[PDB]
Amino acid sequence: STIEEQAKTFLDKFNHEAEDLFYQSSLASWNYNTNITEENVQNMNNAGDKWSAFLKEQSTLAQMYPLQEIQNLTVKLQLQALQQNGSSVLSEDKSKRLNTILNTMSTIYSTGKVCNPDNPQECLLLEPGLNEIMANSLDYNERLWAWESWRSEVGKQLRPLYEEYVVLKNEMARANHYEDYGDYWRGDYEVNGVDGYDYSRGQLIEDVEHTFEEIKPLYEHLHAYVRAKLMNAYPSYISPIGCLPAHLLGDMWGRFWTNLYSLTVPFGQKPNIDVTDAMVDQAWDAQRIFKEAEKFFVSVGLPNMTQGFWENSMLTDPGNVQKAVCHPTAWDLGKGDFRILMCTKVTMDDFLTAHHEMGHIQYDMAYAAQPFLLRNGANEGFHEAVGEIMSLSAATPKHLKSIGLLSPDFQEDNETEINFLLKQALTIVGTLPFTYMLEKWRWMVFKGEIPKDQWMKKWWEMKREIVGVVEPVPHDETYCDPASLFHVSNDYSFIRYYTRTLYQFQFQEALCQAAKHEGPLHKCDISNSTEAGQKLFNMLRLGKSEPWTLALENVVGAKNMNVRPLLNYFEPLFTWLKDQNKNSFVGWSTDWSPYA
Amino acid sequence: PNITNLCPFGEVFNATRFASVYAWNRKRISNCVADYSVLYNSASFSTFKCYGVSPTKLNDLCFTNVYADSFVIRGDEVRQIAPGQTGKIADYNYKLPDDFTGCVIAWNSNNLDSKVGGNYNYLYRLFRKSNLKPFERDISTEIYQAGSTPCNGVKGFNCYFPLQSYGFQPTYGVGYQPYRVVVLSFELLHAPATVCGPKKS
Ligand SMILES: *[C@@H]1O[C@H](CO)[C@@H](O)[C@H](O)[C@H]1NC(C)=O
Ligand SMILES: *[C@@H]1O[C@H](CO)[C@@H](O)[C@H](O)[C@H]1NC(C)=O
Ligand SMILES: *[C@@H]1O[C@H](CO)[C@@H](O)[C@H](O)[C@H]1NC(C)=O
Ligand SMILES: *[C@@H]1O[C@H](CO)[C@@H](O)[C@H](O)[C@H]1NC(C)=O
Ligand SMILES: *[C@@H]1O[C@H](CO)[C@@H](O)[C@H](O)[C@H]1NC(C)=O
Ligand SMILES: *[C@@H]1O[C@H](CO)[C@@H](O)[C@H](O)[C@H]1NC(C)=O
Ligand SMILES: *[C@@H]1O[C@H](CO)[C@@H](O)[C@H](O)[C@H]1NC(C)=O
Repeated sequence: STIEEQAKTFLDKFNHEAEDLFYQSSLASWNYNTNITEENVQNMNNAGDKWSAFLKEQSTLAQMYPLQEIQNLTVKLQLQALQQNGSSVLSEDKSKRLNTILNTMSTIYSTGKVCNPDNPQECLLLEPGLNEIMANSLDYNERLWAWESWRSEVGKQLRPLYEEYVVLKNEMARANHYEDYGDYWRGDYEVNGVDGYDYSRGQLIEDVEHTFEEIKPLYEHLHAYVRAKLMNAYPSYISPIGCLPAHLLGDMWGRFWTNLYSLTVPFGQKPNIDVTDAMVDQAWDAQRIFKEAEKFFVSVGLPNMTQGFWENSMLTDPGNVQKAVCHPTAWDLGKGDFRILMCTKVTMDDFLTAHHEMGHIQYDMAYAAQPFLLRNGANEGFHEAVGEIMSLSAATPKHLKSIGLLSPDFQEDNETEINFLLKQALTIVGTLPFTYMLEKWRWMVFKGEIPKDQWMKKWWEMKREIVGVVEPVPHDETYCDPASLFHVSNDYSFIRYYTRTLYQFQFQEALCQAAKHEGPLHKCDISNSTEAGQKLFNMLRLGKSEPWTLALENVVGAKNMNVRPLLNYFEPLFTWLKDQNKNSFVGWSTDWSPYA
Repeated sequence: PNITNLCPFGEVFNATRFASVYAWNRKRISNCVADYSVLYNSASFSTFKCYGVSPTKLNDLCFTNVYADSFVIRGDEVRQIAPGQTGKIADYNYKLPDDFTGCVIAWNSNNLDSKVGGNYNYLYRLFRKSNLKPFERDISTEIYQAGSTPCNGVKGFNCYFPLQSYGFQPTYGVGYQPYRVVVLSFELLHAPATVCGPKKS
């Protein structure tokens, strides 16, 4: 009869066939990941082509239902999600060129192998050949050689490809009634039609700047402390007044600072909280790791794992004969099939990763009642944030004492909390200016604020201004230094990490206030609290049915992303860093004072 | 006295293949001895929900006829096989009356009815113009008309095929695994009641 009922019937013949095709494709991808064989690659490609062709045919059929004659908000949300053209609005020649460009960037990044000139008989790939050198070497010119040679090869291959990529993506985005591709990426957070809870694409950049302006003093103090410690490690290269040299940050790009924890530890004399030896002494299998994680999730009141989870997951490396991807990934295959693919070792990192991926699994299980096209996070930040809050809670010494992995007579003084908070700041706070600077640079590239001949002069200017990191030697426009990273070279949004980081501590304050924890925020554990799990599950059950602003109202009582919980989390460390930076100089100079 | 001629419950419960829920099999059981304690004391059934009668007095009472309806549904759809429920199965596939006397017995059959490639031999009517009357069977395969335009027999725009398949696989969740459902309907009519329980000696 009416258009709305027609759309509802169309959405049911979508949902019911879609769930089954997405299942077939996801199972083919799983069989490829647990069994790397060429026929499994072909089966994966066939299933993916069927899935993409089915999405093309349903997008072609969904647009024939006009949006303004539908009043139900959920139906309008699913129809808005389905009616996006994507790349289909672009011509077939340009679509084929764009797909070819994306594939060849994937091959250049994946198969990029670089070694020293005049010694070409063997070479090292990025993982793990260059990662170990960047994370463990203490030699200035070796790290400088590796950094400059990898940005020389990768940037000089990828610069014309990225110049074609920006033009094609801008053409597709303006063909889709967006201002640029940056507006297309910012449209994930766009909420329209809800009174009070509306969020605009232009409000995202303003909110990101507003939060980062409050991030900036903590990062300035942390940067001053890291500068002083790296001056101790490398005596003459680092200046007291200038920025940090780029190749000394412990990783390839500066994404994380967590490999500088050995050099920048406050109290080396005090012990660590390493629990690896304790699990080795008690012979903890990976099955016991996942059962303890399941015990954590049943303690907070969330549902426990299905029988099919324990039957169908691969929690151990299969062997020499069978090859599998080692990266930990949680799979929501559809139809109540939930699996974790992790090559779990007996380490603290794998235990925390098990908590993180089982948090992903819990988030996927919670919105299983929703319709298929609404089975996602409310935004891209929540899905990672609900795993990172489990990573926060599991890392606490109270959780380790509760499960028996730590001695009950372990002395928790202030020095161990300071160095633990510094490790968490090097992991968490240090990625924030890099993430914000990268997304702002990509937004200015897509918007056309930066011409192609001026990409790098602005980029290093941004890095000195925001990240406080100086280039070792100047780079001309033959280099493509951003696209050496995985996410930018393979067409991925990057603001999800910034939003994840802020949502992580907002959720942490909300659940710790729910759990009536009476101490510091970093000493808080959300186990044994049914009400904290209920407050979590109220947002978890919604999925993508409700706006992310309304979900954030459901958890923390605020209509917008907030920066104050992060600053409250690092407040002991903030006072300690302000005490330690009395003699030294907080802040940096954008001039070439250390080295150029 | 000495009792023989047991009711054929082996051809309902232990059938090698079950029907689809749109074309559910109905077997009329008459003039034999129905031993219900064999079913109640079995550990193989997950649901044995009886409506309108209790299982303890089934072995005492006597009925005119027994209707055994057999089909396969999902795990999450077993709750819809009840009086007064609402869903795809209740509205469009199999409708139970509110004044229903009988028992709904369901058990998991992931071992038999699921294959690794996907078992697509089971269907469920997804669309019908009106809800079913109680104990009605619809096996029509006519294209559902959701719009004003005539379908003319072609599955084009707004004209969808009614029957949609279930894709049973053995790696599915417990809410999606196949469940074999047998519904027994007990009625008393003015004819002499002949399906009585066994009498102890
Ligand atoms: C992996 O693939 C090989 C291909 O020869 C096959 O023999 C083997 O059974 C597969 N193993 C699993 C666990 O799928
Ligand atoms: C929107 O549609 C869903 C079913 O698709 C229904 O359950 C819900 O009540 C509807 N909402 C409104 C406000 O009509
Ligand atoms: C998708 O592309 C078609 C054909 O160019 C166009 O008619 C339709 O309006 C587009 N969808 C949106 C949401 O703009
Ligand atoms: C999940 O918990 C319920 C109740 O505590 C229990 O009966 C069930 O066996 C658990 N699931 C698994 C897979 O052990
Ligand atoms: C830790 O506590 C002791 C005991 O009062 C105190 O002397 C010391 O200054 C504290 N250190 C920090 C960094 O708070
Ligand atoms: C959580 O509950 C269990 C069960 O009583 C208990 O053993 C454990 O110690 C509790 N956790 C904490 C931190 O007290
Ligand atoms: C049906 O099959 C089960 C298991 O195979 C068996 O125990 C039972 O005796 C059979 N017959 C009836 C009437 O349940």
